[PDB]
Amino acid sequence: SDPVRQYLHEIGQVPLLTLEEEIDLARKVEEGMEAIKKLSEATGLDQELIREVVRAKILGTARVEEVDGKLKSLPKELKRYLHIAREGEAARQHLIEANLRLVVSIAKKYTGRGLSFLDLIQEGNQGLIRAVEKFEYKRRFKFSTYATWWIRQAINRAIADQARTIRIPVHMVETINKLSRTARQLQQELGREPSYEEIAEAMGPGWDAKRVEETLKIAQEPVSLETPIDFIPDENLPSPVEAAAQSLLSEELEKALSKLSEREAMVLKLRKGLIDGREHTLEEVGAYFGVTRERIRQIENKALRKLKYHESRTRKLRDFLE
Amino acid sequence: PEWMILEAVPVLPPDLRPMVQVDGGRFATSDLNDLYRRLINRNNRLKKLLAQGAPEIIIRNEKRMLQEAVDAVIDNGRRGSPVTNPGSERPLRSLTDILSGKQGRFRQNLLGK
Repeated sequence: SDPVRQYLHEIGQVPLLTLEEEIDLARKVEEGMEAIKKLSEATGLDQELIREVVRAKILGTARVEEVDGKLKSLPKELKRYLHIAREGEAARQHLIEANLRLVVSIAKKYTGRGLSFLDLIQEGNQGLIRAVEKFEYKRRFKFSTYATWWIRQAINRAIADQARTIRIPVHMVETINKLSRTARQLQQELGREPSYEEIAEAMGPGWDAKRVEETLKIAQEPVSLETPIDFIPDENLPSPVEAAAQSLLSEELEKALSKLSEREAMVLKLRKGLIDGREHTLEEVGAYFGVTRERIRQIENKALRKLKYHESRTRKLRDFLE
Repeated sequence: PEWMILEAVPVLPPDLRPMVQVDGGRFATSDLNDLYRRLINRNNRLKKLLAQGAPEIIIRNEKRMLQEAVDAVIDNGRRGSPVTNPGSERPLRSLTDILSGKQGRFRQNLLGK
């Protein structure tokens, strides 16, 4: 029922190609970008503008026109190039339409790994778009199953690019398939699920145990199934009681700092950075506060004691746990 | 009639939940995201799969993906989008049976506080 049947109907409704109609149409592409290359270097359109901006026009079943302008003012050496490129504009006309059906019957394999049959076509089908193109019309093997690669190889590059995984360069899939096929390899030839280090030998250089474990620790298709059974609780982000035990310690210090002298209280504030958040050095504290470090350094320690001494005789040694 | 759509709008916070141990299992992940993805990927593959001139047939068959891909974050009410694909299983928490639905979030945080 999947919407694929809808596409499966539009796809398998139009016939493919005869046999000689495959090449005849293709050659139009060559001289297409070529005859278009005429105007390309002619005014400096990099041969990609005249084509891309026109292929849009070629797709006159939808947008623009534009460029033609100068392409009609055609000098005495032009008018033939007008039709040539417009006869070549037919190169992007029929081709590409057949294969759509020829491919699909291939995606029926990767019906698993990742992406449903329907998404795999997007990748698989799009590979044809690139592969159709770089076809060596020269060779005498004629287009067909030779495109299957571009497709499938674009499919492997697809399933790799897309999976319920985070990021998978061929650095892990090709390696996990290894330890996997290897673990499954030693398996049938042992009888028990081999350990991790035991696989080390199966592999080789650098393949100890830690690394063999780092791989099957990242992913393959785990990363949980997501939500069975708000399947999981926990917490501690902006702790409630904590954010409450905060204002205390602060306001508590404000009180514990009441029995202090400005030539020490503020000295501490700025110093340890309590005022706002500026942990000013002892120099900044010495500048503003005239007198050079000497008596200041003493005032520094003059504190601590006068700040700890007032503790053992009056608790507050519990604020440390938070 | 701005009901036609051109910019779905999913948040991100709710998901970035990470490792849960004890008793007998750990590893950790979320849903709505892997559900979300469906979208962007498509809406991304569309553009780059057209600019390179993908004539007719193809074009629609794709594009529409977005459409279907949109009936994602929204409401899974048709054929389903099970996880574990192929996966003959569970239902993607798509605001259906959960979030907005009944007894999942709405029927839950209204009184089930």
